[PDB]
Amino acid sequence: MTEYKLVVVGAGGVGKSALTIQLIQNHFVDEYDPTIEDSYRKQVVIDGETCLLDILDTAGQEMRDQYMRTGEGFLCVFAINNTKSFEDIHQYREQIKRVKDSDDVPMVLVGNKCDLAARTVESRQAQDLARSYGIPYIETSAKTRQGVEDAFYTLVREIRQH
Ligand SMILES: Nc1nc2c(ncn2[C@@H]2O[C@H](COP(=O)(O)OP(=O)(O)NP(=O)(O)O)[C@@H](O)[C@H]2O)c(=O)[nH]1
Ligand SMILES: [Mg+2]
Repeated sequence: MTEYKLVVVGAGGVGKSALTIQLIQNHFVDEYDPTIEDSYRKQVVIDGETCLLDILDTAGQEMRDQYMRTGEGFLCVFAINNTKSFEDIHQYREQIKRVKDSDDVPMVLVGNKCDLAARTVESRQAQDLARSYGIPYIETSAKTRQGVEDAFYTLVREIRQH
């Protein structure tokens, strides 16, 4: 069946793992557990198509080129309460473009932790950025599960149209 190789990237502690686990195991992980590199394979049906989501959950800690080269689509995540994580996004996109020799790579910008009230990054800020990249912007919360499937499925549809 069709396999979609997705890679979740972004600064440390933004919730890359929490988002993935919610999608796969349907539960919110609320504990300190820094990732080195984990992969999740799940059979799913998206828009009537039977497919295998091969998800690579990466480390935020400063091996990148290797996984960016084989990835078909990327979920670039930042936390809406961490301005630095938002600014780091540029670095990730640039590295992905460089590795894939492409100006356009299936990508989705994800603003996570939208359940928190202490927001420091305005949605409009992220939307403008997303628009300049030419990619979708989706706000999520691994805690409430809002936008989770949305983020992942949109990335799949983006790969389908590339
Ligand atoms: N309130 C709230 N907390 C969240 C959300 N997503 C993740 N967190 C919390 O943020 C912390 C870090 O999440 P984690 O998934 O481990 O982040 P990471 O980006 O995967 N970290 P690392 O890059 O080191 O691997 C955890 O305490 C987790 O519960 C969210 O949507 N809302
Ligand atoms: Mg992690």
